Amino acid sequence: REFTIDFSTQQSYVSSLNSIRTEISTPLEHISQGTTSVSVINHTPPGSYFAVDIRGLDVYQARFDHLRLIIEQNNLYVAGFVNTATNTFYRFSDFTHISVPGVTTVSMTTDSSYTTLQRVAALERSGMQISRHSLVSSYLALMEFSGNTMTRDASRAVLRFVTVTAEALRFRQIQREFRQALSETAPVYTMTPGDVDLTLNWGRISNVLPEYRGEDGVRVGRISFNNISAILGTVAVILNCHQPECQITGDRPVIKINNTLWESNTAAAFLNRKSQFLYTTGK
Amino acid sequence: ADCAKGKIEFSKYNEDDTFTVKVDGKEYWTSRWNLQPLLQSAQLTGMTVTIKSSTCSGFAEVQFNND
Amino acid sequence: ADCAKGKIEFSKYNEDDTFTVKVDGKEYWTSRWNLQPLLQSAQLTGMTVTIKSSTCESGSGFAEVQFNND
Amino acid sequence: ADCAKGKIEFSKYNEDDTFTVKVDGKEYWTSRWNLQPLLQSAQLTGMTVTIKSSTCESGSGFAEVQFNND
Amino acid sequence: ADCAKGKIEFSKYNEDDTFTVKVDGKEYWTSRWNLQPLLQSAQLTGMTVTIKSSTCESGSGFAEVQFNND
Amino acid sequence: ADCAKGKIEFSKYNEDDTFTVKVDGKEYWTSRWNLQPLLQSAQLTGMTVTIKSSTCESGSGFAEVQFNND
Amino acid sequence: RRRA
Repeated sequence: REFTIDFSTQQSYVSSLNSIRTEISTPLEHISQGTTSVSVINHTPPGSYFAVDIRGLDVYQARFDHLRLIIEQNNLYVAGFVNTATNTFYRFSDFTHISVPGVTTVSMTTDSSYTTLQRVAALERSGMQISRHSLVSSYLALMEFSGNTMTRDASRAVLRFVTVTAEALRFRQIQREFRQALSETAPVYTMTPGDVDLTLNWGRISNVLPEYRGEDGVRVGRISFNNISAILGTVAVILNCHQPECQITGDRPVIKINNTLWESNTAAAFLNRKSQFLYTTGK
Repeated sequence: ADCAKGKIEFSKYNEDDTFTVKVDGKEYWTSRWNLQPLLQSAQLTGMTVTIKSSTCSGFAEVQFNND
Repeated sequence: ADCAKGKIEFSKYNEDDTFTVKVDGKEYWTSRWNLQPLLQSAQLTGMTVTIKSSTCESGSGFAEVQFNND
Repeated sequence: ADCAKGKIEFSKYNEDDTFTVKVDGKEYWTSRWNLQPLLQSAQLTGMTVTIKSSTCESGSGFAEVQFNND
Repeated sequence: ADCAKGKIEFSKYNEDDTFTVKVDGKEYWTSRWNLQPLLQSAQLTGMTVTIKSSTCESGSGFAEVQFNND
Repeated sequence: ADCAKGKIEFSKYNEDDTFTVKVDGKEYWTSRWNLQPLLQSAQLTGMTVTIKSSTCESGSGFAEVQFNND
Repeated sequence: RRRA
């Protein structure tokens, strides 16, 4: 499966994302309005991937058109990037099980974790700026890249492209906030702490939302949703939790408390305190 | 004896540092401080509690069961 | 007396190791350390608490509180 | 020995302030105060525990327990 | 004085028996054990905390903090 | 030294009342009582914890740990 | 931790 994400306009960009979601996921019965839903990634065998061709960095122009992302389908992780001009797939070290036919695969020493990427990039995601201009710069940095080890500029490029492709696929909130940067005003998208927290809690959210049945709220660690419009405005695509990211510990996805659906592990993590006087004096 | 079985319908911290819970229409108190979080957690997560005691007043034995 | 009933609007640890909660527009503090995490759990889960005290003026102390779910 | 591994089927605060859990069909008590909330939280989230003791018969005591992510 | 308002970015317990939280890019510490569960729960639930101190300079101690669900 | 950074794979309450966590394939124990619920909360919510100690071999003790949301 |  090959898809284009076209950055030409907010319309082309959101259309591209929506088409991908439609093809790879199925709406949750209870979190769906029209064709706008929280969707569960359809099961594929491990190692299944789809390709994303990056288009439209220069609005409606057939240039800057040699970057492809390889995305593991079950988890939406970017496994690496393809320079289609050189026919070279630069693959992160945690995706040696992803085989792409027809390309030269460069297995890199660098793993795809945000911790590693942010270190190599010297760039924290919280406060990271993305604009059309810096996506063109990212494109150029990835096309110039060669070798088995991520450089600083190639890592910054991957941070930006992953945010605006895979993370936006997962999170309507990121799609909505970033797409402003594609308008003729060309403002800057700044990733917020909240955006980052959303990405970090994707597996936990995925384990909780399939249990939602119209409760007045949803609480998953630091994440709060207060109505269905908050859910839909924030989340678009979740893992199929019925992946190792679905479960932390225990076997109880949710507890309903006072008409709010809680991740059970969150409640357990603040209901495990002993008597405060005894705690504080038992030093 | 099983003084009461059911969900905690309310809990209360009392001025004498005891803790009251109301289960199956009956109120009971405990002076055991460590029962205070244990009971409130049971109330929050919907556990069935079984208050046990010789005289079914105060208690210091309670079973917790998930719902 | 029942000074206040409702959800905790905020809680606050104080430098004298007392603990304040705001319930139905009124603030009350307690020096019972055992109430600090219980009140926080109540806050977090949207429990209805009933502050009980002999003085119900805002900013007064309390050491008796009922916890109710919905 | 590893006497029982599995979810806590029930727990019980005891009149002597010990704390009982039933794991893998067998009951074990501990006098370790700090285990009480830790075990109850494990119980509420269905977290697997491993009771470790000198004797594994129901009614045995333990002072060692492992909280697993199974 | 309000030193920092935000969600707790991280917390850390230090060998010298102090407990650091990072809020809105600034770090503060408390040695009140009372505050360790309160703060960690606030961290893991995404509470908005307000660190209060008469002196709000960086790396300084605190023992007053407000907890808000939002 | 920054001995280990990762999720808590298991935790164990030990006979000597210390508390052991497994992080990044290595076991570390702490006698700091304040840390026991904190560590379990980190395990329950899959926090990334950083164990800091003067020795990092498995079976080393620690009294310093950072709790991260990332 | 979280993979990209």
